[PDB]
Amino acid sequence: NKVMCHVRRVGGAFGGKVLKTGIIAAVTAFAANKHGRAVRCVLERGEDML
Amino acid sequence: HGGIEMGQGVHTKMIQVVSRELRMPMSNVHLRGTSTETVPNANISGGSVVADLNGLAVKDACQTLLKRLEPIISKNPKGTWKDWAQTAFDESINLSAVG
Amino acid sequence: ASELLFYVNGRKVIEKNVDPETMLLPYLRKKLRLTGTKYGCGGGGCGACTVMISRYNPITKRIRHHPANACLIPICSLYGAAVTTVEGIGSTHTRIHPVQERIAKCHGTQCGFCTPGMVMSIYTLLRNHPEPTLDQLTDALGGNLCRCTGYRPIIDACKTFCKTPKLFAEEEFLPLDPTQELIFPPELMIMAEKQSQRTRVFGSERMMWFSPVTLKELLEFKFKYPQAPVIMGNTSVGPEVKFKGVFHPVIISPDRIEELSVVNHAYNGLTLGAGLSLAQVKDILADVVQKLPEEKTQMYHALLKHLGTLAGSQIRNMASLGGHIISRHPDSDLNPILAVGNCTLNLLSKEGKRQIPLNEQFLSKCPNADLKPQEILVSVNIPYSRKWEFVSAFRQAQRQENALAIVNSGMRVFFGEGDGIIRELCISYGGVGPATICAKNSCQKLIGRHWNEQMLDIACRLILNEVSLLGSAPGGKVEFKRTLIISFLFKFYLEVSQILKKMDPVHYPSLADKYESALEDLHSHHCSTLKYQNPKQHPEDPIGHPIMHLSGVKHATGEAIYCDDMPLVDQELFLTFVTSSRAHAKIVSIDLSEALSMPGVVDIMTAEHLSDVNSFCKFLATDKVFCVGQLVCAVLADSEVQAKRAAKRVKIVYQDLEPLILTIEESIQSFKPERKLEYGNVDEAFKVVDQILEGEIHMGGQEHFYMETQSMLVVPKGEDQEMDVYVSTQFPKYIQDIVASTLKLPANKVMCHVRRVGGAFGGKVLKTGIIAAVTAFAANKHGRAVRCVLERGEDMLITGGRHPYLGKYKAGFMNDGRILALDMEHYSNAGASLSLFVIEMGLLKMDNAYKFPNLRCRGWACRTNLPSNTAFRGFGFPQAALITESCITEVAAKCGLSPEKVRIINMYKEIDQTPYKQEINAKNLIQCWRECMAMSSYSLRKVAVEKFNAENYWKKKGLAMVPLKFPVGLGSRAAGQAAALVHIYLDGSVLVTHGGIEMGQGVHTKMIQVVSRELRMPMSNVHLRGTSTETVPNANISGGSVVADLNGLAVKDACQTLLKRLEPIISKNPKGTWKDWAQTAFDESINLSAVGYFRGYESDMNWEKGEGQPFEYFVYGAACSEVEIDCLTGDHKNIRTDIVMDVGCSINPAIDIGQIEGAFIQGMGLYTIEELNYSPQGILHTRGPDQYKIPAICDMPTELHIALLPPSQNSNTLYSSKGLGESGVFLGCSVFFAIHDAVSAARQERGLHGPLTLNSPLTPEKIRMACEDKFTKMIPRDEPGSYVPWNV
Amino acid sequence: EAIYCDDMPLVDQELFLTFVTSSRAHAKIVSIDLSEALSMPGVVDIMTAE
Ligand SMILES: Cc1cc2nc3c(=O)[nH]c(=O)nc-3n(C[C@H](O)[C@H](O)[C@H](O)COP(=O)(O)OP(=O)(O)OC[C@H]3O[C@@H](n4cnc5c(N)ncnc54)[C@H](O)[C@@H]3O)c2cc1C
Ligand SMILES: Nc1nc2c(c(=O)[nH]1)N[C@H]1C(S)=C(S)[C@@H](COP(=O)(O)O)O[C@H]1N2
Ligand SMILES: Nc1nc2c(c(=O)[nH]1)N[C@H]1C(S)=C(S)[C@@H](COP(=O)(O)O)O[C@H]1N2
Ligand code: MOS
Ligand code: MOS
Ligand code: FES
Ligand code: FES
Repeated sequence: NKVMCHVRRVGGAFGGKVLKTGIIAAVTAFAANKHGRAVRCVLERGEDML
Repeated sequence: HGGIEMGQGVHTKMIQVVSRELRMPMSNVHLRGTSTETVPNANISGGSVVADLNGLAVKDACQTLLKRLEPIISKNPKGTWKDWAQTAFDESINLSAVG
Repeated sequence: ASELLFYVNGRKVIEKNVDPETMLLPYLRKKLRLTGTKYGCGGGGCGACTVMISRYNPITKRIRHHPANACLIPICSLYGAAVTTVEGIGSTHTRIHPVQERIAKCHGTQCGFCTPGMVMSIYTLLRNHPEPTLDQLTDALGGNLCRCTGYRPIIDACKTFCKTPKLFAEEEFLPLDPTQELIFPPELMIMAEKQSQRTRVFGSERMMWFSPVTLKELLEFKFKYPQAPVIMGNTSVGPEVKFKGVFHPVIISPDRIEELSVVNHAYNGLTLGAGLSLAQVKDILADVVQKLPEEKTQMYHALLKHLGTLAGSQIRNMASLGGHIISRHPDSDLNPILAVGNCTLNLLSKEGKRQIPLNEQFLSKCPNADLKPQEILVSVNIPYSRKWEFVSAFRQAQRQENALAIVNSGMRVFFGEGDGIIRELCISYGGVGPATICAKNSCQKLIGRHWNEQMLDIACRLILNEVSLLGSAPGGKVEFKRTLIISFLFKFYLEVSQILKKMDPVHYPSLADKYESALEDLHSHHCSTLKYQNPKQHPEDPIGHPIMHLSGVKHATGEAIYCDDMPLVDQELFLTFVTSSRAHAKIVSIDLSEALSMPGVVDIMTAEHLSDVNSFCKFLATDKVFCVGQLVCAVLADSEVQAKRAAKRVKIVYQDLEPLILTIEESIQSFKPERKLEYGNVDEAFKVVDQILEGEIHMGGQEHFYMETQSMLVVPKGEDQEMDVYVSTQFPKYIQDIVASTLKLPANKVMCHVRRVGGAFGGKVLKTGIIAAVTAFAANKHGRAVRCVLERGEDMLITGGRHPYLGKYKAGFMNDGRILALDMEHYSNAGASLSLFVIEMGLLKMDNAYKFPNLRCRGWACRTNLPSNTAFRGFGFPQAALITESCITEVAAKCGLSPEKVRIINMYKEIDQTPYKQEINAKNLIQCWRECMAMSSYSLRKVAVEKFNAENYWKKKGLAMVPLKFPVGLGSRAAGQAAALVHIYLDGSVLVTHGGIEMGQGVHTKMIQVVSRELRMPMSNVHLRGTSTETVPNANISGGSVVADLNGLAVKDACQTLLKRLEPIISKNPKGTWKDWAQTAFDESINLSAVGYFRGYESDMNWEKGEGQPFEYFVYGAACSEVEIDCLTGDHKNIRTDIVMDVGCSINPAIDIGQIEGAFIQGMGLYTIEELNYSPQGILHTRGPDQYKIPAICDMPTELHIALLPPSQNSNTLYSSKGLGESGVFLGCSVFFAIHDAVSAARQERGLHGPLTLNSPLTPEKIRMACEDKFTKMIPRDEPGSYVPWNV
Repeated sequence: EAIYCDDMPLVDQELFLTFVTSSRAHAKIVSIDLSEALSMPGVVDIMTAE
């Protein structure tokens, strides 16, 4: 009840925006909470494929 | 609803459902997005069934809403949705429904 | 060149090329993102922006901590210092500080907006006095205002720091560890330990700021820039640049120069540094007074007296002595005392040392006695008093402290060894003209005379024409000021003709026995007790338990986000309004050309630019204005500063129109709809009565004075014209409507979101929506988020207040006081626009506790050229019920019976009928009256007050008791409908929301208590985020005393639905967690989301027949109040108040007792000290003694007892609870009628029978002028139409 | 005009997160040196599994 997830749209997914997305969100949210700051994580194509 | 728009047009289909079920133009319906705050415990948007299943849940809410209003609709069949909504409020009929 | 370096909450802050005009409050909030420190009023009055300032003294090796109001601190003054905000002392993500823990857990926060200020005042004092006395703590909070709590719970929190069935566990509060406090930043010690002589320079395009750090340099800068102000505390210069259009290109702001902070104990007296704070002067003189004998400490006593009341703790710690003297404010409390005391000023220039006397010419700013432009005040000499020299100072304001004087004085006499021939005499007054004036000519004529009443009568005459006021004098109150002038003269006569008696008993006469009480004045302690109920119920069920407000700690730590605390959204603009300055005028033209060209300005909208969307069901004035404060233009800019700058350059030319209607009587000269109730047959009843009586009472309005001003942020999404509206409002659905309408959009495109409101009391609805509509129009037009936050001055002008009322009555009664006939007329003042609903509720609730067998009741709303008034906590009842109590106490007078005998025999019986034919069980009305008579010990205290008044001529006491029937219910069933939405997530945790708004009344706390009971889970497992049209649609307004009742029923409804679905799962695994039940429900395809709905209480009123069932239930109560008045000054003191209250079964007695106290104090203010002064042109006065004053700690009754009548079941309402909230406001008039009683006792003894009608608010002016004496007869008076008055 | 996740405006004082990823397919992590990385402009924090 403390954490809400909001999604307007996704620019394609085809199954590849689930487990690994969540890991990155978890790590990102840990940082955000630790420093009391909004944190943004966007991957470049090379990193993304890897 | 719990479904996610990834480009497959799930949101377009749900408004088509709403438009049929409440008998109103698609221009009268709006959707903003998807949120755990509004619809809890939703399954993954996958398995070729996002529209199928969320369509059935949207239809379910619409029908519930139409059942509540049928007394008001029969008593004023040529009235707008604005009139039906207003008299429903004036008669203490709830205009929010989970599907 | 220079860099600004200071600390905030332990962290270093560096600003390079800093703008000198930056004030600390916006800097903290915007640049550092510390939003705990709030804006309340921006003049230093309220204390919402209170912070701690710390400095290391490098010579004395000591760290000094003082409180201050951040709104008035320019950041360039903070160089080398350490600021501490509320966030600095603790948080929920570190450790909470005990001050924060206790103010919250003692229920000392309601809306919470004042909490950070309260916390920082208490923190700062505990840092200086770790083991304090309550006196010191309540003195620290003299500067801190609160509109919700009534101060009692904040006082209780303070007591827990003093080594001297409850609502909180004191024993569980963790102790104040004085050694684990915040360390003063070491770098600032190291900087201080190396006295830089280099003078600091900060520049911008508009302003130069020099901080000289040596005396040499200060005089160097005072020569170059002779006309630059020397800023010390900025509590004189600051407030006048804010709202008197003053501007200084050059500022000089010296650091601690040692010669400016001298404390010399001379042989002849003492010399005090001009840079000492007023707080430090109060301490120096307190010590001197105790260390020296009491005829050399005569001046120092009079200064201490007036420093005790001067402003509050924050301003005293900021304001300097030199600043005070040089400011030369006409209402200055210290200058008239210094004037009379042979005080001299030590001036210093680049050319040399020089000494001038502090006399009338100096206070008049005659350049011969003034400082020359190139010199500065170093120190002032206050000499010791000689033997047979006596000094006295008096003052009268609107309340006892943190309020500017209407009139004050300093007076001195010298006799010189023995015989009572007066050899010197100085009499100085303030508030009686543009400067502090000394009656020197009168004083010359009195030299040689003896001290007795022969000289008083002549002295009074010959001052009353020397120190005269024109009837049109600014400040108003001319006949009151006239009286105070001679009344203070009388008090001085008495006072000093007693030290003479003391010192020389045989040669001087003793005072008359009924006169002594004139000398000692009225100065409090704050005691209270609270009775309520508390076996068969489960220990995990929270219903009935005094649960702390869910945000209570977040209030205390400043982590609660209010609308303006939301972060800056990318590229947001600010909107500010140009408002009408005329009451009824043609708008001939608007020139925007200068405004439009100025820095940052994006757009300026008039009514033309809104075209066909300038109204709803009009926003901006078109071609006429119908009151001052009406919206005219809207200025949109890149920043708030730029917006207000540009707004002040918009030129509007007007042409006044007739008639200019201001009063209710003027407004009675087309067609008004009437409202009427008739019971029995009043025309027949008038034939068979013993007596008939006509009368009337005017009643003033009331500003809402929510501590959070009007605030909103409108954010366009950028898709489909979607708007999100974050606004401090009581009615989101209405915001959604007016914004959507304005944008020509469907309602599904606009969503309104509200987390919390910092108080509202009805004043955050219609006018809020207009501003939101205009704001959203701009946002949409420019594709930008737009923020609109109002300053206090604009807010009071643009928003309305409570409706002022006129009551006329004809009462036919028996000689036993029973009222068989009653004809009644109500008139509300509506302002520019319609208000009829307020008349309707007035008439329905008019009866209050009494059965009028034959009754005609009629009302009319009256449009005037004043701001449009709105609904308020009470909704016509505080006005309507005051009319009927006035009518009672008049009938009581004509029967020779106490009003309380007349009340008790006109009351409803156990079973009885209302004027609108609703049946009532008034059993609890009787009990409330019985218990209040018992609890208060009314009968014994009645003779105590009669006894007192027989022995005291210049001080009277009074006592009164009033009953309460407050009916509750709305017009229709549909108005009472309510909805909620409940989710259970698969971990078992719950999210709930509903249509109700949290304004500080604790509605959200109560809903979680409901959820906790209904789903049988701890409150820690439930969460609520806020209120939104996106989650719960079509919700009604949060008002009518029923927000919790109705949304509670809807929350319960969702919970029960959810529990029904789960009962199969629960029976099959009864010892399972909610996580298990939720998970298996998901696994079995059972839905864990439910809408809850309550249809509304059945309700109706046929206004044609005058009959119906409008009300679902009635809150019953009674209240007793005792006061003592000063008949010479019109001052008063609330001694004691006793309140008994039928609440049914309280869902939360902490919250419900909080609402009783809050409502009571709000009503107390309405009826005594709250007063709005309008000019004959309809301009609101907002400056000097015309300042609007809500109740402070000094107004809270010395004793306060509150009982909750034992419950008795209401199957119809939520857990048999009664929605109080509005109820306690009317109980404030117990104070009104207690004062009314006291005035009558002075009028009976002196022999002035016949018509005594005192109007509300019962101000000190009204009290004094009612206590007629030789001084009231003596004053010179003016012809009605000969002059134009400052007010009325 | 369609807003995707990264199109959302900069929220006040937001930080950015980026990952260091493995360059070996199956290897022991003998050590991680963050001292140079931690000293560089703008860096707020570097989190490892510890
Ligand atoms: C909320 C509030 C409540 C108040 N209540 C009261 C009250 O109850 N009773 C009362 O009597 N007063 C009251 N005041 C007035 C207050 O006492 C004065 O504003 C204050 O004493 C001025 O001191 P300062 O250091 O702030 O002056 P500043 O504003 O710093 O300076 C004001 C003027 O003094 C000049 N000045 C200062 N020091 C020197 C010097 N050494 N040499 C030459 N010129 C100098 C400046 O150039 C400037 O023109 C109140 C003010 C506020 C804001
Ligand atoms: N444009 C677009 N089409 C798409 C996807 C997507 O990410 N983008 N995902 C596919 C996958 S993997 C699934 S499971 C389905 C899910 O949506 P549906 O059940 O409504 O077809 O959409 C398919 N079509
Ligand atoms: N602290 C606080 N208490 C308050 C208010 C407020 O704005 N702040 N408003 C009052 C008014 S005018 C009303 S109508 C009720 C509404 O809430 P309730 O019905 O839950 O009592 O709260 C009252 N108590
Ligand atoms: O079920 Mo699609 O995300 S493989
Ligand atoms: O019903 Mo309260 O907002 S007067
Ligand atoms: S005291 Fe600074 S906000 Fe009112
Ligand atoms: S809680 Fe103090 S102002 Fe509302």
